[PDB]
Amino acid sequence: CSDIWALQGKSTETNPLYWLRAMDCADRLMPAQSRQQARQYDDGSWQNTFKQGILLADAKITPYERRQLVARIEALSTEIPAQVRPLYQLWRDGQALQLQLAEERQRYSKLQQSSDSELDTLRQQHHVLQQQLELTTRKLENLTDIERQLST
Amino acid sequence: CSDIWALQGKSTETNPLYWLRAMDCADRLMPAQSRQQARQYDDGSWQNTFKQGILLADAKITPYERRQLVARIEALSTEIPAQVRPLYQLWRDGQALQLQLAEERQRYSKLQQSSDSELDTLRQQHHVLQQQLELTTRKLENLTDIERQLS
Repeated sequence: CSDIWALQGKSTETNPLYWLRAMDCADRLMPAQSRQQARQYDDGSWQNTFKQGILLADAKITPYERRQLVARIEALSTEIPAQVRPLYQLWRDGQALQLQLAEERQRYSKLQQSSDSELDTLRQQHHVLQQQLELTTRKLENLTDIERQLST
Repeated sequence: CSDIWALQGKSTETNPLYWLRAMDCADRLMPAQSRQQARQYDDGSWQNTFKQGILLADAKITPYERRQLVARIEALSTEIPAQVRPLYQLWRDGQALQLQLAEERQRYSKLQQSSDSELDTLRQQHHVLQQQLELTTRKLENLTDIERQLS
């Protein structure tokens, strides 16, 4: 399961059972191991690119880094063997859904942000107005009471 | 790409290539044709539950429908052959993520509602007060003017 990463050749590249074992092995690795193992596959081939994507997927990577990975492998979508495509597609879909999840997380916090600064601003003005109204009202009452008493 | 759903046996059910094909053959059916196939595999065995999952997954189902489909397959994870486990996990995770995206979509609409609700209520309460201050100021400016006439 450590020797699986070093396998190359057409009989491996085109082999869905190989990639499935890779994905399996990837999931047994701690984030730091994943990153270290991934550094060894820099050659820029689709095989290495795909391996990098598999290893780094659960390596506690930023939504930005993930978007970078997905982009690199999607650019070599034509290079993925016909036997592998269905497996690749399933994996790629998972990554796409995690990026959509990242967006929706960001989009939510943005709404939580702007709507809270709006509320805090308005409730600030409302308190200021509550105070302004009390003072003016009390003045009016006070003068009115004096003027009522004076005229009688 | 047909009768693939019919194929059963130990040889078949431990071949990730079979299930990987089933997933490829599920993505070629209309929701009606999927539901018809899905109805034929309802005995509650892991083979059947998994086939059902694969068939309904992309058969234009609702988040509610999925939140059920998800709970079923996650339960029979222990009966899945080791060879097939990584393929199942990958497929399960896809469904779980779709459910998570649905919950967040609803979460975003829940906050967009209650944020607009709070800001509408307070904006109205603020409007009522601004008017109240406008009326008070005038009544005050009346008494001011009257006493500052000497006529």
